[PDB]
Amino acid sequence: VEPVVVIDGKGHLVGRLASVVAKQLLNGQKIVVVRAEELNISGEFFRNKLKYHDFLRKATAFNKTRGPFHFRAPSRIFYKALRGMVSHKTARGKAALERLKVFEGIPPPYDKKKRVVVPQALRVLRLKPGRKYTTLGKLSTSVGWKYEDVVAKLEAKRKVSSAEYYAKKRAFTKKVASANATAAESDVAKQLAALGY
Amino acid sequence: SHRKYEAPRHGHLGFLPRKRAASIRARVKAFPKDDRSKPVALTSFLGYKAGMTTIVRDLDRPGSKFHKREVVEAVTVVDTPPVVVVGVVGYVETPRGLRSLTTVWAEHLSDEVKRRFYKNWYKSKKKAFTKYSAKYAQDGAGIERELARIKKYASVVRVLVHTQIRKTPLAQKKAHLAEIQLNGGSISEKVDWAREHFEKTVAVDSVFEQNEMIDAIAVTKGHGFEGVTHRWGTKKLPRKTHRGLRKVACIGAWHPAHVMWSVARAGQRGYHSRTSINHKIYRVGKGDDEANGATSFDRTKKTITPMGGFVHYGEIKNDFIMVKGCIPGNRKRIVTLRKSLYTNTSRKALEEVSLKWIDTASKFGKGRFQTPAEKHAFMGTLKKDL
RNA sequence: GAAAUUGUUGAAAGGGAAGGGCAUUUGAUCAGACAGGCCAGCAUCAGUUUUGGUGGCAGGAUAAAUCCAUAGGAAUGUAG
RNA sequence: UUUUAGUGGGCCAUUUUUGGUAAGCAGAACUGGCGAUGCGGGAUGAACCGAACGUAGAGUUAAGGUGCCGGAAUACACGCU
RNA sequence: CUCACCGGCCGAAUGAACUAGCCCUGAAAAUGGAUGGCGCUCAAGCGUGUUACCUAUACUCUACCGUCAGGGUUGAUAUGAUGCCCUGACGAGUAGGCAGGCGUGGAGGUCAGUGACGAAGCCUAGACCGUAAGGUCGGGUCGAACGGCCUCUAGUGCAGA
RNA sequence: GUCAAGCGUUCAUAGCGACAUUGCUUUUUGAUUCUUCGAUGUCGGCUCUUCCUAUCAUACCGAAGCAGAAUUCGGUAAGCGUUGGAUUGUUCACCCACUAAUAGGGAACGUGAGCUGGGUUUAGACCGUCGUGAGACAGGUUAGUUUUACCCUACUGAUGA
RNA sequence: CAUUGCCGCGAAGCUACCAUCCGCUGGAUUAUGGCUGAACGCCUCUAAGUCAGAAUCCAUGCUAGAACGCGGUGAUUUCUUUGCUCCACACAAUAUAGAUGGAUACGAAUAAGGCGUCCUUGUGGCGUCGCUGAACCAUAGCAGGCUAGCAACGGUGCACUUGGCGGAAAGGCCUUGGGUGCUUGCUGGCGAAUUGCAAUGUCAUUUUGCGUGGGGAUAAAUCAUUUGUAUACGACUUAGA
Ligand SMILES: [Mg+2]
Ligand SMILES: [Mg+2]
Ligand SMILES: [Mg+2]
Ligand SMILES: [Mg+2]
Ligand SMILES: [Mg+2]
Ligand SMILES: [Mg+2]
Ligand SMILES: [Mg+2]
Ligand SMILES: [Mg+2]
Ligand SMILES: [Mg+2]
Ligand SMILES: [Mg+2]
Ligand SMILES: [Mg+2]
Ligand SMILES: [Mg+2]
Ligand SMILES: [Mg+2]
Ligand SMILES: [Mg+2]
Ligand SMILES: [Mg+2]
Ligand SMILES: [Mg+2]
Ligand SMILES: [Mg+2]
Ligand SMILES: [Mg+2]
Ligand SMILES: [Mg+2]
Ligand SMILES: [Mg+2]
Ligand SMILES: [Mg+2]
Ligand SMILES: [Mg+2]
Ligand SMILES: [Mg+2]
Ligand SMILES: [Mg+2]
Ligand SMILES: [Mg+2]
Ligand SMILES: [Mg+2]
Ligand SMILES: [Mg+2]
Ligand SMILES: [Mg+2]
Ligand SMILES: [Mg+2]
Ligand SMILES: [Mg+2]
Ligand SMILES: [Mg+2]
Ligand SMILES: [Mg+2]
Ligand SMILES: [Mg+2]
Ligand SMILES: [Mg+2]
Ligand SMILES: [Mg+2]
Ligand SMILES: [Mg+2]
Ligand SMILES: [Mg+2]
Ligand SMILES: [Mg+2]
Ligand SMILES: [Mg+2]
Ligand SMILES: [Mg+2]
Ligand SMILES: [Mg+2]
Ligand SMILES: [Mg+2]
Ligand SMILES: [Mg+2]
Ligand SMILES: [Mg+2]
Ligand SMILES: [Mg+2]
Ligand SMILES: [Mg+2]
Ligand SMILES: [Mg+2]
Ligand SMILES: [Mg+2]
Ligand SMILES: [Mg+2]
Ligand SMILES: [Mg+2]
Ligand SMILES: [Mg+2]
Ligand SMILES: [Mg+2]
Ligand SMILES: [Mg+2]
Ligand SMILES: [Mg+2]
Ligand SMILES: [Mg+2]
Ligand SMILES: [Mg+2]
Ligand SMILES: [Mg+2]
Ligand SMILES: [Mg+2]
Ligand SMILES: [Mg+2]
Ligand SMILES: [Mg+2]
Ligand SMILES: [Mg+2]
Ligand SMILES: [Mg+2]
Ligand SMILES: [Mg+2]
Ligand SMILES: [Mg+2]
Ligand SMILES: [Mg+2]
Ligand SMILES: [Mg+2]
Ligand SMILES: [Mg+2]
Ligand SMILES: [Mg+2]
Ligand SMILES: [Mg+2]
Ligand SMILES: [Mg+2]
Ligand SMILES: [Mg+2]
Ligand SMILES: [Mg+2]
Ligand SMILES: [Mg+2]
Ligand SMILES: [Mg+2]
Ligand SMILES: [Mg+2]
Ligand SMILES: [Mg+2]
Ligand SMILES: [Mg+2]
Ligand SMILES: [Mg+2]
Ligand SMILES: [Mg+2]
Ligand SMILES: [Mg+2]
Ligand SMILES: [Mg+2]
Ligand SMILES: [Mg+2]
Ligand SMILES: [Mg+2]
Ligand SMILES: [Mg+2]
Ligand SMILES: [Mg+2]
Ligand SMILES: [Mg+2]
Ligand SMILES: [Mg+2]
Ligand SMILES: [Mg+2]
Ligand SMILES: [Mg+2]
Ligand SMILES: [Mg+2]
Ligand SMILES: [Mg+2]
Ligand SMILES: [Mg+2]
Ligand SMILES: [Mg+2]
Ligand SMILES: [Mg+2]
Ligand SMILES: [Mg+2]
Ligand SMILES: [Mg+2]
Ligand SMILES: [Mg+2]
Ligand SMILES: [Mg+2]
Ligand SMILES: [Mg+2]
Ligand SMILES: [Mg+2]
Ligand SMILES: [Mg+2]
Ligand SMILES: [Mg+2]
Ligand SMILES: [Mg+2]
Ligand SMILES: [Mg+2]
Ligand SMILES: [Mg+2]
Ligand SMILES: [Mg+2]
Ligand SMILES: [Mg+2]
Ligand SMILES: [Mg+2]
Ligand SMILES: [Mg+2]
Ligand SMILES: [Mg+2]
Ligand SMILES: [Mg+2]
Ligand SMILES: [Mg+2]
Ligand SMILES: [Mg+2]
Ligand SMILES: [Mg+2]
Ligand SMILES: [Mg+2]
Ligand SMILES: [Mg+2]
Ligand SMILES: [Mg+2]
Ligand SMILES: [Mg+2]
Ligand SMILES: [Mg+2]
Ligand SMILES: [Mg+2]
Ligand SMILES: [Mg+2]
Ligand SMILES: [Mg+2]
Ligand SMILES: [Mg+2]
Repeated sequence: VEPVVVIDGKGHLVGRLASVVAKQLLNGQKIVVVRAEELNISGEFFRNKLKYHDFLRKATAFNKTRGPFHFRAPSRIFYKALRGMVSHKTARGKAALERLKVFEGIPPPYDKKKRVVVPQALRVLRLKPGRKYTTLGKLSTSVGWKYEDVVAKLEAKRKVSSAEYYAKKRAFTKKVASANATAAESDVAKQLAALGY
Repeated sequence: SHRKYEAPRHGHLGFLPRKRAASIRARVKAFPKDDRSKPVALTSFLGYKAGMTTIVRDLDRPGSKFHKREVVEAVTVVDTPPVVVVGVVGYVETPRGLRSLTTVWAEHLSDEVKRRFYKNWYKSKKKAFTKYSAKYAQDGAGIERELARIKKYASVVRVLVHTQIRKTPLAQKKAHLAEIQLNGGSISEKVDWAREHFEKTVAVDSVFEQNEMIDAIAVTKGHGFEGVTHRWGTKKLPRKTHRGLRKVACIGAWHPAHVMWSVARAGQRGYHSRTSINHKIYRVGKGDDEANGATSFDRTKKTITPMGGFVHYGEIKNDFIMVKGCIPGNRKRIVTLRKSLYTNTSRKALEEVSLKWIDTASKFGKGRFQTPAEKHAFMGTLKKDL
């Protein structure tokens, strides 16, 4: 219902997130996905690494510059998974894909904005316990992505800043909850409690 | 069906496309790994290829049959006047790669490097860096804010240097401007080194040392459009061939119904960017040193220049680098010498080279004499007027 | 003084053809009316349907159960 | 009852069959089809499933489906991997 | 030093032969590649069950077009009787047959038809009628003839050879 | 590949492996006649690229009837190599060598507007056999025109709004 | 003159395993060998976990650089039919992949957490919460007018301003104070009609132009000529008041 929806992609399964995001884009919702290096794919790492190398094998034989373009970053693996769930050769699907932004880490503006989850796509809600899974940053590093260490450094910095934000936000909501508790047991607050409020 | 006889490929598919390079100055696409315990040094230097000569030296190679005997070795001479440090550039690490944050230039730039910013210098009002020069003018606070941004951010510090091509016997007068990484300690101390060295010159002696393995990065000599016989070294077709011999006979099977990228074709040969590695420095010769070309074993008062000059180059009045062997590019060309990216312990490195003799006869013919004094002593006196 | 083909002007569109069908947007262009025409809304109906709420009946082992009473019993044995 | 056109190269499927190691092979039997035929489904396809067609409207369906491309439940349930 | 054997050691199930579901091994091809793709693992896989939902030119209902059938309709049928009206069913199609129409050159008759105040031709992302073949009109250009209807006649309709 | 009579100085399975039996491949040759007879240039070689793996070599390993050396069986693996000649048009073959090794294949039995034209397969000529003859012979022999790209894509390079 | 007459030498340029020079080191793995270790009181390289390990793979490095990927930086044209840029407000034209109360900021785990409190400050104790955002904030007033008080010294809009933090694309976030309105926290007064029973009933944000008044700056590129480190032509690399 938001003008853009910011999905924190951590702990999400790539296909179950990509079909949901593909339907939101085609239904007209702008979606930005962050922390794409923290995405999950079900099945073991060697399993999914062999899958990527099987994908990496296929290219145009007379010119490898016009082949399937094997994009290596985790946001680009998510983008490739989400293409193919969109008619991207039509104008409508091109306009749908223009509604999507996928990033590794949480860069600016989005680091001071609310991030949501898609519980249809959450790994801890979908996979049976004991089932192995792959983290997309580790898989991307194995197949040639260069920037795992930079994203980890910037995410550690961003989390230090975000925790200093949240300490002040708890310090404020202490006072707000106590001041709402002082207004309780008054003739206005009992009147509001009579109406479910 | 199969090829019926095995032969290896003609040419290397990792040097593709064989196109003309985008500039005459080849790019340094990797710099040495930074150790922040070392002092702040340039990782690279700029120079011009003067030409080759040959040397004699003793060999220190135990187990070789030619141990402690003399060998004749070709050496390339790169004329290296000192570079002028004019800028600094800050680079932050981003998830999309390295990004230049800002550049800080020095207050005064010579017409050599200003001429790089002009296609038509002779018609120009020469306004380059005139409003930039008025940011130093009050107290330089707008320069120190930018240097503080480079110190605060910028995990990599590169320095802008230009060549002194007027100290150099070329008709060019327009300097080459490059970015050399500052290896060494402490991003802040890199910025301090660069700001100290603004408008100053860095000599090739304080960057390169003798017996150092270095890399040459240069654009090779151009030859224009070339056929496949010399571009890829394919076999020539027999004398009986109709429609030409200097060709690849089969350029593909029927399927895939396309010419493949691995099939050798006529096109541009040369003027390609090449990075050749592990050339040993045999001499770092000073420019303010009569007897550039003398050794401890010869001690004949002679410079590095041959009689008649270097062919198509001219004389060397500057510092130079005598490096072993062959490096890409032809004579007069700007070449970037870089430190070795790895630490080599291969016993062909770590050999301390001492020259016994440097050939200084004319390269404009089959020279017979090393000095005009030797020529006069051999020939006596001629008819030419006194 | 037709077409093919071409120039100029005008209009329009154009990421490895173009052209077409259905439908609409947008632009251009064009026919028309009252002395009731068009386009709509509401009400009450009719025809065809779709989706709810709710009432009364019938059957069966005149449901089986639960519940109630009574007899016997055990164990994954309650209290003593 | 008269008159006359075209045809007299066929092919596929289920079942029954012959020759052949076999064949998208060759040859028969009964029916249904394609040829001669669009439509919905089987991604795609002469023949398969469904259903055969004036022009429209509304409703319900068949076969096939209902993560997303794609209209329709990331339904509900018992397991297996 | 080894065995069918046992107890002061423990503390409740264990062994053997099979049977068949899924999975794995058996399982090797040549351009890069195909459960259609993306992807998917208490699945978006397999086996099964129950509902809901989607949508064919199919079915139901209604309108309109045609066809075929069965009827009605004459003492101003309150003037169209291969006409008008009522009722019902039906509509795929190559090769082919038959019907009803459209168009072109010329002929007989008619409209005492049109026309130098502009015939014919030609152009026209202008209009109207016809399911269509086609027909009609407006504007431009043009300059001498040409149409409707009723019949007659054929050297009568082109995308291909 | 399975089974294992038997061989392997005793010992089924180190290596083998009869009698049977289950497969895979499409580099053999048949089988068929679906496509092409208003023509898809028909053998081999030369040149050049890529692909497969059923691996000859090289890398790392497991097993041996592996003491060492040299071999043999097997695994991952196609990354990288896999030759020079004599004879023959040959493919194939066979020999001399050298090598780490001289593995097997595919790509319209890769490749003729790339070549070559030795062979086969027009018309000339000779022989042998057959035929009365004209003539025949997947029998031998010798001589016999190898056309066109400037178009589109593809590729190699080169500009550019 | 002998279609470069021929012969010897021959610089330059090109060129030759016929000449020289140079051709990097890390990570993850396969096979295989192992460790710990159940299933299965033992055993076991495997089931969970884990070590080593190939000419493999992926990096490093090397080539090109997206001609619709991006960054930084220098200069940006008037005595040149008064041109260029920025700021503000007046009117026009293009449009719009689709404003209509608010994208409302921990991180980690999920066989666990959040919040509050307390101490010995921990992998702590106690209490409480979840069972969805069905929340929270906001929301009354001619699309929101004019006006009068009461209570409070809060809330909120706009500009001015102080200080700080933010480079992953920061282009935002938090502040200090003074103005400047408004306030529905409470109680009053006036107005709204006829848009005639509905017809978004027009209230958003990009491109631009042009008008007015307020600042700011005072260049290059290309052809032509030239070079040869370049080259089929373009292109490239040089030079020229
Ligand atoms: Mg798709
Ligand atoms: Mg958030
Ligand atoms: Mg990596
Ligand atoms: Mg790469
Ligand atoms: Mg081969
Ligand atoms: Mg090879
Ligand atoms: Mg090679
Ligand atoms: Mg090759
Ligand atoms: Mg170029
Ligand atoms: Mg280049
Ligand atoms: Mg110039
Ligand atoms: Mg400036
Ligand atoms: Mg040349
Ligand atoms: Mg050549
Ligand atoms: Mg060479
Ligand atoms: Mg050769
Ligand atoms: Mg040759
Ligand atoms: Mg020839
Ligand atoms: Mg061909
Ligand atoms: Mg070429
Ligand atoms: Mg070429
Ligand atoms: Mg010379
Ligand atoms: Mg005329
Ligand atoms: Mg014409
Ligand atoms: Mg025309
Ligand atoms: Mg013309
Ligand atoms: Mg024209
Ligand atoms: Mg194009
Ligand atoms: Mg209009
Ligand atoms: Mg009309
Ligand atoms: Mg009207
Ligand atoms: Mg009704
Ligand atoms: Mg007939
Ligand atoms: Mg026939
Ligand atoms: Mg058959
Ligand atoms: Mg037929
Ligand atoms: Mg049918
Ligand atoms: Mg079906
Ligand atoms: Mg279908
Ligand atoms: Mg199918
Ligand atoms: Mg059936
Ligand atoms: Mg039908
Ligand atoms: Mg849907
Ligand atoms: Mg079983
Ligand atoms: Mg596939
Ligand atoms: Mg497919
Ligand atoms: Mg599929
Ligand atoms: Mg599925
Ligand atoms: Mg199921
Ligand atoms: Mg339905
Ligand atoms: Mg229907
Ligand atoms: Mg009708
Ligand atoms: Mg019908
Ligand atoms: Mg019909
Ligand atoms: Mg008709
Ligand atoms: Mg006639
Ligand atoms: Mg007529
Ligand atoms: Mg007559
Ligand atoms: Mg007149
Ligand atoms: Mg006229
Ligand atoms: Mg005419
Ligand atoms: Mg027209
Ligand atoms: Mg007109
Ligand atoms: Mg006239
Ligand atoms: Mg006339
Ligand atoms: Mg007329
Ligand atoms: Mg005629
Ligand atoms: Mg005729
Ligand atoms: Mg026709
Ligand atoms: Mg025809
Ligand atoms: Mg014709
Ligand atoms: Mg087998
Ligand atoms: Mg034995
Ligand atoms: Mg033909
Ligand atoms: Mg051909
Ligand atoms: Mg293998
Ligand atoms: Mg092997
Ligand atoms: Mg080796
Ligand atoms: Mg290879
Ligand atoms: Mg190889
Ligand atoms: Mg030979
Ligand atoms: Mg021979
Ligand atoms: Mg053969
Ligand atoms: Mg050898
Ligand atoms: Mg094949
Ligand atoms: Mg083939
Ligand atoms: Mg062929
Ligand atoms: Mg062939
Ligand atoms: Mg061929
Ligand atoms: Mg061919
Ligand atoms: Mg060919
Ligand atoms: Mg030829
Ligand atoms: Mg051939
Ligand atoms: Mg011949
Ligand atoms: Mg003859
Ligand atoms: Mg002959
Ligand atoms: Mg004879
Ligand atoms: Mg005879
Ligand atoms: Mg011959
Ligand atoms: Mg001859
Ligand atoms: Mg030919
Ligand atoms: Mg061509
Ligand atoms: Mg030409
Ligand atoms: Mg072309
Ligand atoms: Mg003369
Ligand atoms: Mg003469
Ligand atoms: Mg002469
Ligand atoms: Mg002579
Ligand atoms: Mg060369
Ligand atoms: Mg390196
Ligand atoms: Mg293991
Ligand atoms: Mg293990
Ligand atoms: Mg394990
Ligand atoms: Mg463990
Ligand atoms: Mg390891
Ligand atoms: Mg670019
Ligand atoms: Mg700029
Ligand atoms: Mg708790
Ligand atoms: Mg606590
Ligand atoms: Mg940044
Ligand atoms: Mg309010
Ligand atoms: Mg040159
Ligand atoms: Mg040129």
